[PDB]
Amino acid sequence: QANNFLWPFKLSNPSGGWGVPRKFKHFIQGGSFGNREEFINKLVKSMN
Amino acid sequence: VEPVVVIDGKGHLVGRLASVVAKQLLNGQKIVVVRAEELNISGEFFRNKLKYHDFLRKATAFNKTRGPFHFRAPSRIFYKALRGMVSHKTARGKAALERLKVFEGIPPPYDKKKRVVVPQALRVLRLKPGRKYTTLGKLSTSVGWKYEDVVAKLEAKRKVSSAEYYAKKRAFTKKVASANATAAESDVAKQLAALGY
Amino acid sequence: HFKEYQVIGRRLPTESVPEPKLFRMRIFASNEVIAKSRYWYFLQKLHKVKKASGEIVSINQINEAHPTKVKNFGVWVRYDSRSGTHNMYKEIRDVSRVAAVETLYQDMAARHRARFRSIHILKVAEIEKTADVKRQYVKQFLTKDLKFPLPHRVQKSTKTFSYKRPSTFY
Amino acid sequence: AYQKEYETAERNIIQAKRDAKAAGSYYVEAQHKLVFVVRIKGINKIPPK
Amino acid sequence: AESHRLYVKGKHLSYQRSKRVNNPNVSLIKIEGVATPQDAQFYLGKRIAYVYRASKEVRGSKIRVMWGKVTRTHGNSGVVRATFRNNLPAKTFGASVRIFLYPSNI
RNA sequence: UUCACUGGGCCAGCAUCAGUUUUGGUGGCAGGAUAAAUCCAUAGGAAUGUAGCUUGCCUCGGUAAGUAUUAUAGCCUGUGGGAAUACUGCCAGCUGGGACUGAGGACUGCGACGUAAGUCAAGGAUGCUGGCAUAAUGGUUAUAUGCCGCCCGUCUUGAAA
RNA sequence: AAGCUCGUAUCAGUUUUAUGAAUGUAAGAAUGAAGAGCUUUUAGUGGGCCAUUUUUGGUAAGCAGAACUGGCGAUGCGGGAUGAACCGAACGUAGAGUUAAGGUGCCGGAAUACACGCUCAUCAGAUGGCGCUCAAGCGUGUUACCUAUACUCUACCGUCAGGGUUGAUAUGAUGCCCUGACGAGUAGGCAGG
Repeated sequence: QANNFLWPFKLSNPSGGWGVPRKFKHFIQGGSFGNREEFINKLVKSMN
Repeated sequence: VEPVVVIDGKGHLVGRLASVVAKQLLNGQKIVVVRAEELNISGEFFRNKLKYHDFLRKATAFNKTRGPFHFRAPSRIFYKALRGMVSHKTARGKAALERLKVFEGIPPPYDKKKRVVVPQALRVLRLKPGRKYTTLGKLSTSVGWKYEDVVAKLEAKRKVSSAEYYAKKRAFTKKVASANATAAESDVAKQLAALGY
Repeated sequence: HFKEYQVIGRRLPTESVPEPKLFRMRIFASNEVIAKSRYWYFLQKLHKVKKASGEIVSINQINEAHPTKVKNFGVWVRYDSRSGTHNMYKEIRDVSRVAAVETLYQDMAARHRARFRSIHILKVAEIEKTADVKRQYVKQFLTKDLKFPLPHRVQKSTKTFSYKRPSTFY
Repeated sequence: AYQKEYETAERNIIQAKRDAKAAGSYYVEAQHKLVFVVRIKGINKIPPK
Repeated sequence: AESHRLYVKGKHLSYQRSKRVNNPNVSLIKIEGVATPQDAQFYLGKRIAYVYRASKEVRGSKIRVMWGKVTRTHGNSGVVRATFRNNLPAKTFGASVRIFLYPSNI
């Protein structure tokens, strides 16, 4: 109920950048996609 | 930072020098390269001699007299290496090249005037120790240019006329070094030193 | 840049199988998540498991003991290639375990074109007593009172125009 | 009440981790029960599934 | 006696551009003796003037001025973005541009 | 008719603000081997063996054979103690510099601050100041400069043709 | 397009458990969606090619055929020097900020950045040109920067959706408003001028 009440967030592109040269690889091998576990906080705060 | 910036090819690298001289023009920075002949490239001689002749066989078909005019004179050899990075067509260019002046040797009215060097384009600061590297001079000679001699001689003369100068000067600043050395220590001095001078 | 991680796993305990064998190994990685990912890849090579069947029990950093003492690291490495995989031993004179494995990865890329995915680090061990140094280029620095110059110094000019004609003495 | 609750939550995770190393055991941390998913690729050339 | 200069002199390089598109609104300015973005941070917000002779006399002077502001840095060299009221003529690519010391942070 | 007060636009500068964002300086914490180190001790060890001592040798005290565990340098490992400091993370911490925007139009509402009276950065910019009528400003045409722009329409074929 | 029941538990290019020989049926499973079904009728439409993944037939090779999902078709924009098939990105008009893909010697906006090594080639190499050799090449890592019509915020235009508004509103209630979302387009359809 609380999640569905919240509208899907509209984030800007990250303030610093994505870090990586190429975005579309897994995070485990120098990309952006997939699970990043804890570093998502660093990413979303720049995207905020 | 100086209306004109006379440069001295002597011990440089066609490409790098050029390039940097290029930018300097497109940004309104008059220039004047000298000693052109005593310029430098990279790689054995037999090299640049080829990577050129090829540029020689060029020429247009029907009318060889209307094609790639192969300039021998170094100054030019280099001037090309440059006009190659400068739209040299759109007025913005023409406006440049119009800001250049590559001489072979060092003729007046510059002889008498300071020069400099583009530390980011020195054989001795880019080429790994002991490693083949042309010297335009020969290169030009080998392919036409009929004066390497004149400049040559007609050069040494310039170095003289000067060398002699320096002396007079050096012999002059030998005094100053003393004038102050003595007039040094006093007061008025001390103070300065404190502030830094 | 790298960090060293101590990872342990035990293929989730089932009925009549209480507390399994706990496979311990030291992993070099840039961060915690990559260390976990590499750990599963090594478990599947040594034996028959999967990521879903097991659990990461504890993942802890291992700081280097004395990062002010110059050591001699003798590293064993297994790595994939264009041909079949093959074992290797190299020697690195360095400060820490982490800096040693770092310079190894750069050297492996330089001389063999092997990326991080291709390389398994078998075992990193110090060489305490000299004369166990099998390589020449490491033994090279172990002579008494090594005094050498660094001639022909490339001095970086921030400005584009110099007025002195740079004389590269040292 | 929530400020006190979050504080005591993280402190009990810290304390449990400290108690494991002291007792020579291993504390499993609580399985992460919430993710935040951010779209990374555009609208086009995406498969149906 | 010689120097009445209360401005740092810098050249007008180009417009903000890609390979194939240029925005003429934002001009790129090289400033003398500025090497980094950190040194350029001082010059942010300072008023710029491009001073030039014209043919016809307008207000008892044959000299006209375009005024503008530094907006932000541009790359690692100390090249600086700059928006004027009326954009600079593009004929001035490589022309001297006077960067003043007002308004002062210091 | 005596006077006193006052001027409406347009474009700007500054001030305090508000929404967005960029770039600094600075402080307090919380994690880890309750950082690891270093350092202060302590007990062993070997050396790329320091002082000393022993022996072949000019070149003035020499140079490799030993001796020796540090002596007229030190190092390494262990053991114990004492603080830090990076690193990761947090602050509903503080203090700046720059750009862009000012939408809306009596008052209602959510609030903060103040004992109250009120006031405020709280349901979207106000205040001050300057430039004017031979103005200020704004436009048209002519070309120049930087960048970009395949010849329109119909009809085919998988689109170019 | 309209009318009729409903506005729901009506479903979904999805995952999960359950039950059989990638694959069938159910859930008091998750996640999303207030956009569903029943009539009734009305335009346009019968082009392939390339690529992907399974095979089937195959000798010097190439490939030949079948099925499956995309790309172009009806589609601009940033990048790949230039381009039907690559890379990024689905477009109202602007202002500011941040990025993608690709790059930062110069032409060319952006580091002649930092760090570890390797490479001398008598037409190296990565080449679009000039040019390059402790590179402007190769392998790799670390940051910094450049910019699209992409994302974020704000204004503005219009469209759609929800709503306020009378003992009448300091403007034609077929007015005056308040809130949010959206914007490519050929054949064709509807509507306002």
